[PDB]
Amino acid sequence: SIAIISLIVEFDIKRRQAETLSVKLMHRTALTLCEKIRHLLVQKLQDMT
RNA sequence: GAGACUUGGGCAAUGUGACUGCUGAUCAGCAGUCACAUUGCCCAAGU
Repeated sequence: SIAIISLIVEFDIKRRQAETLSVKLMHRTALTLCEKIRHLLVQKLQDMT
């Protein structure tokens, strides 16, 4: 969970500094899937929590 | 001697007025110097 949180900011900064529209979109998809992975992880953590 | 009057040498201040000089800080413009950040490229290694 902590590593995926770090990946959130890494993808955020790479998307912010990216220029090509294709690269922008690819970074956005990577960040979205990073959020989904985080959500599955934390939802599994919290139902047990 | 008593004195009045004037220029002096001044001693004082109560005013009041104006002049001159300097320091410091702030801002703006310009010039230059320190470090730091970002996107790259390439190389050196070790397993």
